[PDB]
Amino acid sequence: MVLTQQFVISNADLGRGHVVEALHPSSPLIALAGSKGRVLILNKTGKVEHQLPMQNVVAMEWECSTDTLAIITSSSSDVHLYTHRTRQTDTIDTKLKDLCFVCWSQSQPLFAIGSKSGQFVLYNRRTLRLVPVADTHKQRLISGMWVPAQDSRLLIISEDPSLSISDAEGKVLTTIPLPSVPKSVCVSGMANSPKSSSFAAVNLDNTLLIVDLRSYATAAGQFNSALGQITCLTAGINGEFLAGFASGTVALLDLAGSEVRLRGSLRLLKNAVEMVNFGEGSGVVAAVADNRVGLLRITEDGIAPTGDEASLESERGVPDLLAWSRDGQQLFVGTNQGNVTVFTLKVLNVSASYGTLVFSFTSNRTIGVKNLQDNRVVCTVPVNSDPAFISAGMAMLAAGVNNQVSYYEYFIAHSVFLRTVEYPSPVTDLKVNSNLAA
Repeated sequence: MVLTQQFVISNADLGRGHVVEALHPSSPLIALAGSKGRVLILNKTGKVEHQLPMQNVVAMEWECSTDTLAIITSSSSDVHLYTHRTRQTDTIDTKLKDLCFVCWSQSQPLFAIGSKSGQFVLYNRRTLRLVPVADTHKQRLISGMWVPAQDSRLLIISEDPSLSISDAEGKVLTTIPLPSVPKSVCVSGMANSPKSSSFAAVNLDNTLLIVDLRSYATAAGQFNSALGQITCLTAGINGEFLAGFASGTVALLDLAGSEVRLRGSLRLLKNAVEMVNFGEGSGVVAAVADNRVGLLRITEDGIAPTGDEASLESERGVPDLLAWSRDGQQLFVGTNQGNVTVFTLKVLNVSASYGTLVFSFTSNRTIGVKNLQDNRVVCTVPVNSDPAFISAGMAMLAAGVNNQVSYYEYFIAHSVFLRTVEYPSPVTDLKVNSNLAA
């Protein structure tokens, strides 16, 4: 790849302390917070429009629907809705101080307010209705994220092991005891499922549990003792789950009913992968361990070595937080001491078309051929560089930079490199069919 250094932002401009992330799915704006009582606001041009006095940052999140920003204080039960666009202030009283977390949902204006004492209330603003349901939580809430699907049901983990499922009115149907305390869980719903199939994943440390929310059927699955515990678990796109392991072998699982199958195990890395992060915008699983970052590519045959590793300087520190935005245009490295590193991933906005096929860059070096009828990628082609332009055709795809062009025969699902030519002048316009090229 090609690497450039733009700027170095010192922690002295931010201050020591933890930084709460807020991953905007679409807008490439990242919030930089400080522990010294000031927040640094920077746009793409590097201009600070305003400085705002606000201390005791707890948890921030975006809102894709209304673009409304909140402000929470650690000493007051009031929450202040601050909008930079409209400059209007509204105070909502939670009647309890030391709030745990406040989250916003991009689906509807339905935001959940929790408390460390376990008391939660529903504030229907449109109907001005208060729905209090007590004894639902007993201790401090930790974390919780809304599901980007039709099912707008939020699960929050706590230190006491218990499972509670309720409807929108908060009626407690039953309480399920757990063998061990859960650590982390991400739930993905299926909006386009015609029969609305839903399953729940429970991390019981030594055992992964699958719960059917429809039939209430549980199946016991035992893994080998040499496989080790599940270090981390995350959910991908369309039922894909990535589970970490202590043996250094990374594998992809598929829900085959009540039984699981092993396609193959290989010790790609001797050390165990600390964190496994799935990107919805590029399909790239990056392994960050100590001062090393490794990338992964999806192919039909299997797992092959990348052959490239990046050496990270230990003066800044060990990256202990990896995150990927939904659009997949920027690369992030976050630490709990305030050091945030941002890198630019310049995707090429050059596409081609041919009948029912759209040629678009699905990765940095891979062009996917989406089918308009099927609404899905049906083939891919690896390109050895980043072309200035691409030209479609039938059983042909050309990728050009400056005054040279490389060809790729393809069929629909294998793509074959053909040749590369260079021309005495820059290639202004290029068209191609299966046999000739203009």
